[PDB]
Amino acid sequence: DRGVSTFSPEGRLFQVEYSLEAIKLGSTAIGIATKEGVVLGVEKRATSPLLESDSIEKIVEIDRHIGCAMSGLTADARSMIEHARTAAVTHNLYYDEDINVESLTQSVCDLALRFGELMSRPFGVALLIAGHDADDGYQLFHAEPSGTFYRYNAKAIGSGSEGAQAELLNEWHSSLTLKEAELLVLKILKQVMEEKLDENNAQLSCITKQDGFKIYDNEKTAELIKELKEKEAAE
Amino acid sequence: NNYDGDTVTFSPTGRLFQVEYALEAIKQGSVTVGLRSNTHAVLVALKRNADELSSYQKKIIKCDEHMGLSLAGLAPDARVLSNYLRQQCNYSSLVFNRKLAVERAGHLLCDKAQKNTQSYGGRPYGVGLLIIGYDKSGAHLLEFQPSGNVTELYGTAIGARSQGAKTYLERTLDTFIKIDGNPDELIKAGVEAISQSLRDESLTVDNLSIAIVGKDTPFTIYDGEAVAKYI
Amino acid sequence: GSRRYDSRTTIFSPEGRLYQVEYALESISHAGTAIGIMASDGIVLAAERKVTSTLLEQDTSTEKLYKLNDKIAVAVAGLTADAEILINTARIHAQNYLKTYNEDIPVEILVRRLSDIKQGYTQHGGLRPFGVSFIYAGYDDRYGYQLYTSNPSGNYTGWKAISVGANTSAAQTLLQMDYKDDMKVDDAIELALKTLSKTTDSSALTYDRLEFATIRKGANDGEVYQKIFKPQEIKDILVKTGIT
Amino acid sequence: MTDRYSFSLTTFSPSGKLGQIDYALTAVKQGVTSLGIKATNGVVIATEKKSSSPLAMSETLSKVSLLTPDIGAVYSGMGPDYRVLVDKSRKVAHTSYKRIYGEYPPTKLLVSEVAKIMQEATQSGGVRPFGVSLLIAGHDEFNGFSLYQVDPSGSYFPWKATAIGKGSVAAKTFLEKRWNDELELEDAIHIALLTLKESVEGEFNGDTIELAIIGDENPDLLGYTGIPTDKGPRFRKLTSQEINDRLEAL
Amino acid sequence: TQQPIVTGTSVISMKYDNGVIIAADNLGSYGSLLRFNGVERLIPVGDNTVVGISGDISDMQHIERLLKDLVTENAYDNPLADAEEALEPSYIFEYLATVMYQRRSKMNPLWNAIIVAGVQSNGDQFLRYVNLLGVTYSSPTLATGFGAHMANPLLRKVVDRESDIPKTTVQVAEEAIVNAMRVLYYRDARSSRNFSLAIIDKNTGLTFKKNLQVENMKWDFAKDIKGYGTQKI
Amino acid sequence: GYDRALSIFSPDGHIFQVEYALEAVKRGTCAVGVKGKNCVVLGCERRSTLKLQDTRITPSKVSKIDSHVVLSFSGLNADSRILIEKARVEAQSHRLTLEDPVTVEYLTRYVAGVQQRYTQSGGVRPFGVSTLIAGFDPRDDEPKLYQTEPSGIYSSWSAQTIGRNSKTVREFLEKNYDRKEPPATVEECVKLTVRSLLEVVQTGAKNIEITVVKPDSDIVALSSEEINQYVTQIEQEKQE
Amino acid sequence: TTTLAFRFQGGIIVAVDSRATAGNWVASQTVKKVIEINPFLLGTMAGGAADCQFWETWLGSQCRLHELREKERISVAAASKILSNLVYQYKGAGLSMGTMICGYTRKEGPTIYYVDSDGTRLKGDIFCVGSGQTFAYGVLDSNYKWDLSVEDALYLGKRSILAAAHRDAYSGGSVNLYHVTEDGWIYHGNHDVGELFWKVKEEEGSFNNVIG
Amino acid sequence: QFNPYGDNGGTILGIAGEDFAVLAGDTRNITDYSINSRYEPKVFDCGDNIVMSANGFAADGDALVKRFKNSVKWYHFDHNDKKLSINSAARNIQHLLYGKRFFPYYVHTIIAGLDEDGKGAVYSFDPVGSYEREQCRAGGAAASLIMPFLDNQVNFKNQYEPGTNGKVKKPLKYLSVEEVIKLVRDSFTSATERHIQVGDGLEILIVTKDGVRKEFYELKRD
Ligand SMILES: COc1ccc(C[C@H](NC(=O)[C@H](C)NC(=O)CN2CCOCC2)C(=O)N[C@@H](CC2CCCCC2)C(=O)[C@H](C)CO)cc1
Ligand SMILES: [Mg+2]
Repeated sequence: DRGVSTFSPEGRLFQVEYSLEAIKLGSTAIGIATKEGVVLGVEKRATSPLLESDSIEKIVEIDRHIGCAMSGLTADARSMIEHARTAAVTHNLYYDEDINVESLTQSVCDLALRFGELMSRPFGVALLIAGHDADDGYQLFHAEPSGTFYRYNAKAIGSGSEGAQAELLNEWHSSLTLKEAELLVLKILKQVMEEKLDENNAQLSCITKQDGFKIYDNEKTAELIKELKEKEAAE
Repeated sequence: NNYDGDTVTFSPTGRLFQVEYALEAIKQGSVTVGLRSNTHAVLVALKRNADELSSYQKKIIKCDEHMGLSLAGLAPDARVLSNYLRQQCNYSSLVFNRKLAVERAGHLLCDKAQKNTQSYGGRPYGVGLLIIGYDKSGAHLLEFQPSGNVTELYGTAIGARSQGAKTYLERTLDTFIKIDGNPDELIKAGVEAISQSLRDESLTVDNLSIAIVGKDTPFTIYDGEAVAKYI
Repeated sequence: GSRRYDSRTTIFSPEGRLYQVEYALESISHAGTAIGIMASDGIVLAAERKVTSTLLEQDTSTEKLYKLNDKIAVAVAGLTADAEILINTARIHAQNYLKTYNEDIPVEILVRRLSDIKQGYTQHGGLRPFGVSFIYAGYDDRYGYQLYTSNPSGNYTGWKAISVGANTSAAQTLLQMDYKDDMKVDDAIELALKTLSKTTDSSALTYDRLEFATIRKGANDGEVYQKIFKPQEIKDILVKTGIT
Repeated sequence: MTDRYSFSLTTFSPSGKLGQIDYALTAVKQGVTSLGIKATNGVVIATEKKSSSPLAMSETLSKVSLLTPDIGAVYSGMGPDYRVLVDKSRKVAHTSYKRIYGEYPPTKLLVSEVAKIMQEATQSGGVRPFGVSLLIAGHDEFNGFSLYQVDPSGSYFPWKATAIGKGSVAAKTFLEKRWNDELELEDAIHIALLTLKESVEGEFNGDTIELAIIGDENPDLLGYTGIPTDKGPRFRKLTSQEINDRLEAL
Repeated sequence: TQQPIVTGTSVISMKYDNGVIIAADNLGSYGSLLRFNGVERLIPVGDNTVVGISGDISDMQHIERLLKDLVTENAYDNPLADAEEALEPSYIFEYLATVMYQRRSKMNPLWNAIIVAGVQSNGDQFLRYVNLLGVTYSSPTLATGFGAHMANPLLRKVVDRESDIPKTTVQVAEEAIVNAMRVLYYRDARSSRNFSLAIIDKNTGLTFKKNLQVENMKWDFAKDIKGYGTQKI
Repeated sequence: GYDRALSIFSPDGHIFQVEYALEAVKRGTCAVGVKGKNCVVLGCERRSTLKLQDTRITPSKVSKIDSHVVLSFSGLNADSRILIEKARVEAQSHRLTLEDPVTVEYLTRYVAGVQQRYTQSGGVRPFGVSTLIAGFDPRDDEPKLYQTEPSGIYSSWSAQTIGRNSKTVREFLEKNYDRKEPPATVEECVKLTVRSLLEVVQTGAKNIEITVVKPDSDIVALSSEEINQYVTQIEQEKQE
Repeated sequence: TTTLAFRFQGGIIVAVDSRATAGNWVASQTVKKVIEINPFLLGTMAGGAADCQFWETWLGSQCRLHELREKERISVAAASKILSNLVYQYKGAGLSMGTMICGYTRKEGPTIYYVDSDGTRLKGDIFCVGSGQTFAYGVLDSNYKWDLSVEDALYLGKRSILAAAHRDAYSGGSVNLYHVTEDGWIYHGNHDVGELFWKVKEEEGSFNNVIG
Repeated sequence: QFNPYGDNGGTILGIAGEDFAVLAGDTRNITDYSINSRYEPKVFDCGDNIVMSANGFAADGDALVKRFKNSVKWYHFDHNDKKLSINSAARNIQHLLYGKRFFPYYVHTIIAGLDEDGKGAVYSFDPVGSYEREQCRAGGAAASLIMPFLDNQVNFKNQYEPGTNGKVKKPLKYLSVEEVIKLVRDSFTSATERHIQVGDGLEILIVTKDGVRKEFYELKRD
């Protein structure tokens, strides 16, 4: 064997690179930023039809103005969410204000390389962190187990990501409405998912300045699926 | 080969392969340039993006009013090292009411990186830094490498294809070294230097990053519309 | 660094077993057989010593059978020294309970804590497990007479009759064949000795290669008595059942 | 810096052996022969003082050591390992017993403590087992005379008589023939001296043999008088002269 | 928590047009016993700073060692140690102030009052006070102990506000300082006749005078003073 | 302290120590949980190359965590005790600070968190255990069943099984359990649970354990006959 | 300070004065003594100003974390117990707090808990807390009925604090009023005693001890 | 026994207008019956358009100001150069003060600047971090002399509309920077008359959207 903090001859950290492979095996998560909000959607991917799908929780609130979706070894994310929530509430306690989305993300990313021989290995989960703040408006971030984070207009992570990302490359423009973004996330999810996308095996959410972070009920998402097929049929 | 498992092992020719591999992450890094006159010192850095939908990763970090740096390699490692510098600059201020000499900043960074090359379990830092500042003996440029070697220069560059900019700066030495009392002319020379390291691509408005510090100028960073002046 | 020399005593095999636990069990399987049999009116502990020399001091000796408190004893199969470490722990644990609650410790509670200590060495700390299996014999006023075993995995189970160490396969078959629920202590004594007699790797079973104990209701009314047999008492009880 | 060896260096092989303990026992095998014999009114422990050069003064190297006034030890295997075990054994007799009960520990309990120390070097992180077997002879009021063997695993056993090291198979056979429950101390000394001649190559006199007894109380070895209940150490090292006196009538 | 044993009395100081003056006597008292007579309480640091210390002498000697270790430390890997990266008076002060306040905050003070006098690299005069509580302040004149009570009023007649500093020469200032030292010798029961004086000038550098004496004392009027009221002879 | 990173990533992005912990679960005795309209049932195989067992005193396979929640498992028995104790301590601590017993989801989330922690701490191996956790939230009548596994992932199940041959019995439950219509009584739910175990077990002798949990801390273990009645009766419905 | 809170037919009334003191020095007449933790939770403040502010805004943060972790608003019982367990840790260090945690959940109904820096925690229907508590009690107790109308309950609460503001030298400034129902808390204004005293004297015809 | 605290005298005062705020303090510094300095500033520009004074025990006051200035610097480093709003400064300062709850900074702290709507803001603290926003506050040695004057002249307390039979209050209204500076100067000369620890100099810091301006006036030196 070989130490957990070893560089490869190409100057990359073995353990980080290997965790990136684990994330590729994860269920798909997509986020799209607009001037009206940020949408986050995920593929639930129940391993068996007896499992009650509403108990699958891959979209998560961090604060009223910050939401998060995940892909990979999702149990690894519990402590990152817990840290995120504490950092947000703590910032509001110390400063009587909302914490910036970038600042929150940087804080989560500070956990990431705290492994070695501090935790025993990197996280095997990637996160899409989405929110609003008064200074930089609507924002979407991709936080990796390398400790790197990147701002995105739109981004896919998980198994269907290289396909989905090319699709988002074509479809994203600076003037998408929230409704256009919701449909687009639904559409790209139906494309890369194994099983047939319905309201039980995929889930949507958004964050708007006005109402904060909301997870959509299954009735509400069902309609957006209905509205999406009718759009596709009609040309 | 058999001797690259950890930083605590010398090869039979006296090499430290884990350090050499850390040096390699710098080489895959986006290019950045440093150069200075007798009155100012400037950083230019080409930022890299993930794809067309992403931001262009910051490469320039302010350490104090009179000091800052640019990075090439692992960004989290630059954040750790820059944070240490921020603290060291800050300790010098609170305790001695004294702005930290760029030279001491260099010695402090060398010593911090060195520890991680002689003990088991840790790893070397995987990032190179260019440090500029204006202190009580004028303008300075420093090159940091995670081997711990720190070097004071008139100008330099690090990252992929930094060899072009470095030759250019080697030729241009006698010109830029006397661009005293002129901010925009030191920058333009820096932007020129970095251009000798571009391929398939050129400097745009969300792609270029510049910083300057000097005699009557706080360390300040320009991105976005404020670099358009220079393309 | 030192990682080079770490055997990693607490990892799963690709089949999902614990190497060191398995290998500890292999070690125990070569130790002197020990048998416990539970009757309605008491418990027998019988155990075979490891191939004696004529010069061993048989009467001041103890290798197999130890007293944990007045109501509980164990038979040992495996490394004696490993077992003494655990026995002193168990003795102290019993006294803490008595000190806290002013009541003698229930047998299972003592058994569980020792088994938890064993379990810990299989999951963290990178040390080798204890190479020991115990047969616990004891009495409390909740369950009366009880038998348990624990092994290096820290797993424990209750029994009517059980063997540990060498030849438990043959021994278990013989016990299964002749054991009955309504049995008395004196019948159980006989069953234990006959079972050792047939599974032993020696030519004949003599007093000097045995340790023997009973836990009876065998004094004055409702109170329990532990009898660790002296050599002469084993010699007699060997004749009294006609093995010599 | 610091010890990062917090994992065991002795572990179970797939056949169930603990390699390091087996190998320690092998080092004990190569060791010089030592033995002990229990009489009705005493115990004798003996070994060969095999010297390394004749320039060495082998009276400065004691293989037979007092642990308490009524307990002695001898060994076979690695001498340095033995020396530190004696240091620890002496100390534990005080810390874990005398400082508590106001009296020296009985033989089996001191043996128990030494065994514990040796067992821990078999399981603790970053150590190897002790490369010695001990023979510990002693007396105490309620158990009388006893003799114990302690092995690298930490296992110990009481013996009527035994031997360890190099020529122990032959010496155990010799003692089986000659031992009975009626031996008086002087007889056991004589048998000890005979058994040890078998295994010794070179000179065989009181300067190459080390031999001590646990016998009668020695008031003359106490160093003071006036406490009637303090009667003196039962441990006595035989002198060079005392050994030779017994070698002529051999 | 502490009590001062061997102590030094006042340290007095003022700014003038080109520099700063600071003085302190050479006594180490042991309560009312005037125990030690050749004690230097002005400690120069480089060629631009004098640190004047009153209060506990064991702590003063500790502070000397801190300052002399500071010089050593500042020279390390510093090719400009005797030039642009030499220790400023303000650097030395902030360090001492930092230490004093930390020690008071751990309830284990350095039982001293300190005045740091010197000239900065830009020619500016430096004069600042710090004590055992970590209290700091600056003024055209500064004094510790009895000095605060008797010297400051005299020295303020010469420099009473910032604008009086350009109007004050080194001859005027030194005279005022030397007179204040005489007054303190008349009136402070733990002062001595012997003292040291140091001038730090932006042009002439550091001048350090040892073995000064209080001179020109009026004692003659004493012969006429008889009894305590009514006694004539 | 012993520090080794024992759970680490391999080049394919797997954590082998976690995956080998699942193998230990697969080798463990089978366990099933089925929730009804108004109850949850937990069934567990017990292997039968062990006769001379004392059944009064051998640790049972279903453990009460609090008076309203139960936990069963497949895998290493010694490992399971550690989780059960921690879960039991947390349940009392929750009652102490919140003044309300744990929800089944909360207790599951805690146990799952413990399991996860052991997959990224130095010096420890993962738990060789998966669990089924069932009960009713305080003052609620909606039944609850969750599963946890060595990785730390957990989820809710209409019915679920773990351990050896659980793929066979999951098969059974997948075609026999109707989401729309759950076993509307105790009797029906116990039956379906015993039917699924019979797909894998042998004779329903001293081989099946069943525990029934109803609302408001109503938890009862069946004894041999009560189970045997289900065994006999199903076998008679079978000759068809 | 004077603070009170009582349960009745129509929910919960909460009333507080707004004086801060440093001995006999009036430090403020306009200080807020109710913290709105969430739309269904109020906390009242009496004792050390910093202790109250600091730890009650900290309490709010802990309540916010409960609802993020449990996806449900914290119970009044659990929220009050977070604070009492906190101050119990500091017992002996000299914290000074007298607080009431007032709110509504569906599982509890309207609920008040008294919590103080000795570590005392009490569920109850009526409490008054602070240097003026006795004055408020005298008025509140002698007019309290379970069946007060929302309008009368609000007045009694206001009138009780006014009583304490008048007689207690360490109470005064203005009254802040709240009503808590199943739909949350409702603010019912700031009432400066400067005007309120004279208005109540005229309309009610009470305060005949005072030169009219 | 060693006493870790002293008292350096002086007094401070803060008033908020509609689009500005002042924070004033005398420049005298004392211990016991001695003057340490006639000009030692105790009101400071802390960046982001915030002025701060921590008056009482000067060593504690300086330590606090230094820690807050440093806090502002790290707020920029950590939150992408964002401006620290006055409300956020105040809450941060509460935590600085309350962190030493059991070994207090012996100071009364006042900060001034502009809120997020551009309106003038004054916040004041007790020694262990209790705080409140007001139009108006005096702190330090002469606070008890100056504060009631401010209640009367800044918030028109006890002043009624003439001829209304004491039934209609003088209506609240913002004051010009010129009227505010008059009240400040009169406040301090009045305080200098009657309090021995107040005198020598008055230094006022004015805060508007264009930044921080200073004015200095002589006070009686006795
Ligand atoms: C532990 O010692 C105490 C306890 C209680 C008080 C009364 C309290 N006043 C204060 O806290 C004042 C502003 N500040 C101080 O007394 C200063 N510190 C006290 C703690 O030790 C360090 C110095 C005060 O005014 N309490 C109000 C209620 C407050 C008002 C401010 C908002 C929060 C609630 C009230 O109880 C009435 C007026 C009686 O005090 C003072 C000292
Ligand atoms: Mg005055």
